[PDB]
Amino acid sequence: YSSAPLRTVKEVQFGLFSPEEVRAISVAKIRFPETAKIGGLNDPRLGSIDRNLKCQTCQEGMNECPGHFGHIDLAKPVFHVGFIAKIKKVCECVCMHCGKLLLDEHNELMRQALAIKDSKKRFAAIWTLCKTKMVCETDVPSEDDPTQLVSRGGCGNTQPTIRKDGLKLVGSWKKEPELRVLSTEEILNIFKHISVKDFTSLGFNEVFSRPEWMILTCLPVPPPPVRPTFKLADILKANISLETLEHNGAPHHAIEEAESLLQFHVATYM
Amino acid sequence: YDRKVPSPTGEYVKEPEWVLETDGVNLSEVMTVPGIDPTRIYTNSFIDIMEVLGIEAGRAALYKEVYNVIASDGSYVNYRHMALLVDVMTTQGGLTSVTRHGMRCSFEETVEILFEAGASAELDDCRGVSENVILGQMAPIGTGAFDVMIDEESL
Amino acid sequence: KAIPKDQRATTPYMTKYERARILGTRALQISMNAPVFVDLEGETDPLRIAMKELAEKKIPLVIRRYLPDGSFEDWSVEELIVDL
Amino acid sequence: RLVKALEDIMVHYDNTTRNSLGNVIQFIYGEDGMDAAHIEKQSLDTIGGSDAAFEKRYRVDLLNTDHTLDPSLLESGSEILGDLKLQVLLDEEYKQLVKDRKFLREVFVDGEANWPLPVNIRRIIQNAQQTFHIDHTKPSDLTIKDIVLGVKDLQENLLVLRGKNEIIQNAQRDAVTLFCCLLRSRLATRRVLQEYRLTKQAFDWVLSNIEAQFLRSVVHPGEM
Amino acid sequence: GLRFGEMERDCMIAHGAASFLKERLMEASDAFRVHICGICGLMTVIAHNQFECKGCDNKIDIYQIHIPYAAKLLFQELMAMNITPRLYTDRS
Amino acid sequence: QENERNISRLWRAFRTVKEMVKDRGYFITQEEVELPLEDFKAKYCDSMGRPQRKMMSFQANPTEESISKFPDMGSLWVEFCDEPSVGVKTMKTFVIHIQEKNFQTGIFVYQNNITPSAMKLVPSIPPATIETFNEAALVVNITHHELVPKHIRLSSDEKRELLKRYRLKESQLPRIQRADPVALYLGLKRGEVVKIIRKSETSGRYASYRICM
Ligand SMILES: [Zn+2]
Ligand SMILES: [Zn+2]
Ligand SMILES: [Zn+2]
Repeated sequence: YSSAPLRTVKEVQFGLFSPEEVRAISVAKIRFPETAKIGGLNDPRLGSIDRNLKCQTCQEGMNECPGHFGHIDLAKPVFHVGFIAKIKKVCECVCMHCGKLLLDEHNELMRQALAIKDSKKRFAAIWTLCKTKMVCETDVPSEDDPTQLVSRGGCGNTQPTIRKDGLKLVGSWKKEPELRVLSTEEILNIFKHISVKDFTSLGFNEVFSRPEWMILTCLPVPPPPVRPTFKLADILKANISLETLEHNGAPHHAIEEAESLLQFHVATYM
Repeated sequence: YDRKVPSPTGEYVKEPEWVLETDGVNLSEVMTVPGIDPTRIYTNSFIDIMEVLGIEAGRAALYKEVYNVIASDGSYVNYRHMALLVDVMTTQGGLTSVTRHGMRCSFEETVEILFEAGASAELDDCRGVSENVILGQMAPIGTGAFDVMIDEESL
Repeated sequence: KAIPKDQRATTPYMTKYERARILGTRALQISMNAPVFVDLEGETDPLRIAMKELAEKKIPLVIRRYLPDGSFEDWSVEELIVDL
Repeated sequence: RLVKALEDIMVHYDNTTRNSLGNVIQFIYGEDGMDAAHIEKQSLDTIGGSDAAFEKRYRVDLLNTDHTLDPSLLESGSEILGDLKLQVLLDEEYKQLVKDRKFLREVFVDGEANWPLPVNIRRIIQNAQQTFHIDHTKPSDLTIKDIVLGVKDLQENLLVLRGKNEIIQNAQRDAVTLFCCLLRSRLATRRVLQEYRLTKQAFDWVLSNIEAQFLRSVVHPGEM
Repeated sequence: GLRFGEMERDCMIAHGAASFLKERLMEASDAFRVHICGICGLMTVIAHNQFECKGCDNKIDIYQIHIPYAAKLLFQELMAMNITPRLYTDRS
Repeated sequence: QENERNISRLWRAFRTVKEMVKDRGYFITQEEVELPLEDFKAKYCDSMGRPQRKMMSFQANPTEESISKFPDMGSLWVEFCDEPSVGVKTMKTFVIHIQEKNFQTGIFVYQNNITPSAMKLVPSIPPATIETFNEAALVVNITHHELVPKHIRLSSDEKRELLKRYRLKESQLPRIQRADPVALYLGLKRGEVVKIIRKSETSGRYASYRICM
């Protein structure tokens, strides 16, 4: 018997888990790939294999015990599998150096796009106009004259064309040309710099879905009820050998292989 | 055509009139030719009507069309039913397609729709039958559009 | 988000859905040996009993009607007029 | 496809139809608040015939010995010839009829007179003529005031919306506009006395039955 | 065949028979009883008497909902993929 | 020729504009609207017949029930140029005239075109809005058509009361596009609500509402 008021669900608010909240709600920091004992970490206190007992955590169940969440701290950030296409599209709108939207209220047809009510219809339209923008323009025509220019904030720098190369995103700059994979850490910073206004324009929500959360820095680990496998074990093993490589300051290519090994696992998870 | 029109003494009387029926449409330009009555001009292309006369005209024409299709085979359907359809298709200010195409909630259930739900910060109001089934609850339709609770002042 | 007994603008009539759900809710309780509130002059069927109770205005339930914007009006079954 | 587009539309306790986001689709269901299962083809009389026909049918002119009410149609029929104060009431009623006829002629531009409406006044009346064994060969004991005031009051009671503000009150006036045309055309004084021959008792029962059938015809919140 | 598919669902909606709709379309999956935070709205509640979120930092704004076990699973599956399915007993 | 089928098209358009301006709440007299082809043929005559537009132009003042309800608003300059295609130069003389009169609306009625390059002098002097019309889509008054019900612009007061009593958020009203022929005719701005009063086969009179998107 439970003390709590009984209710029905009236609303469901969808959103992305922030890294801070995943940390906020976990019952255990998790990071060694082993299940004697017990029960590294993992699986604490997550918990209750079967029966008795009785957590921790908590105090029932099994069968009463909900199951609880742990977290793994990812040595580097990684793309969320599901959002690469979005992540790419956002990059195609935001200036890739300074974070500013590539077109704004000064542009003829961007005003028409911004007015759109349904936030998927609007994102479509904004992306359509900006994937063309090949510069983060410092100054613009306005009305008026031209002659008279009008200034914005950013910045000058050229934009890349972005290609999907499996799980990596590839850049292409000029106006022969300069190729460069765009690293996760780099996009994570761009996204963090996009304004509340600019990312709302873009269909994100400042409370429930900031675009940076599309980039994972902190995996939620599901409890035994969710996995009554061991993919996490491999995600962990990749995560380990990536930390034990920075700790050894080993060459750029070595860090990168182990980074995309981790990417590979958080991705196929998932 | 025959036209039912009141007479100087009051009763409806048939006044026949010459009408022109065309193949092809240019509403804006024809509407404007001298000798016609532009207050009565009509076309079966409710799209052109909405573009020249506006949605409210667009709406009424859309009604006349759906109506004719049903009437064409002798059958009769109460006004409100087609009125409702026509309002749904018209309510956002343009002509929204119906059949096209086109929560939560839940048949495929393309994880990809939940991903966008997540990134969009989409808020499910939970009025459908289906999200209420997943949640094991009565849907707020008909018999469940209200709560019931114990009275605590009846003798 | 609660609107006083004196400013109710909703119908003073019980709806056909209200009646169905009330009759069904009482029926269930009668069907489970819950005390009854009228002379069953022969009646043994929970729904028929439930109907006798409604008729004679002795169902102590309240209907909470929700307005689209979340506010709500409360009407006792005792209060509502039953003509359908 | 049709089901999918409409599936979430529902009538709410404020008489509006809305979709699941709660967006208004019709401010009142069917533009009249009614359930289609309580609605039936009825004739809007007011609308057809010549003007001569209309005047002969509706006009009561107590101040004219030829277009007054025959003393035989009415107990107060001879106390009433010349009655100025009562003619003022009868001129409100005629003007309201004239207005209605004009108005209906706008809405149904081709003069079609049979339109689905709630409450079958004709039948309520044939019931009354039967229940009360209406002696067609005697004066009624209805006064002019009984009818004119009676009918005005009944309209105040055909409720579809209940809110006490200027806006809902107008919406309500709009909702029963067509029905009230029907009503005033069926319960025109002359028509009541000469054609139907109702007694004060029968008439009082016609009114309250129209009210009851009317409220019984309103759509019920929760209808999908 | 014997079936209750989309089109029968629609008739019962047209009748507004919502209890029947609930009963036919549900399951023996029986009410798993979970606790939800009133501020966030996740099944993050550590429920002796007995309960706090963390948080949120919440101790006095908690509810209790019954949901099909599959639901609870699908919501955790959703959480494990960094999506938050927040459950509210409210309307915005 | 038959530049007299042209005086006609021009005279009918002048008529529409006068009606439009009238239905917006400005003081035009019905006698004005009803200006005979022949009086028009004279008051704006040049001989050999011809136009001429610049003379047509005219100022326009709100009424007293107008500023009863929309007290704010202002006055209006309607202009008929005069040359088939309107470049950047001939737009600025208009754009400046409006300005230096604190006219809160200018309606520019043009014959064939303005350049996509002069259309950018438009949203250019706030709050005063500038609107354009092809004479072509002015030759007939759309609002006079059978299927066009009566749209009444609501005050922001009537709007407040509407939203309050149906207890609605703005986003729940039915919508009307800023460029809907009827919004264009009444000059609707984003956020304004129209009351639409239509005759109805079920209830005789039904009023719905659209908010301008
Ligand atoms: Zn536990
Ligand atoms: Zn930049
Ligand atoms: Zn919480």
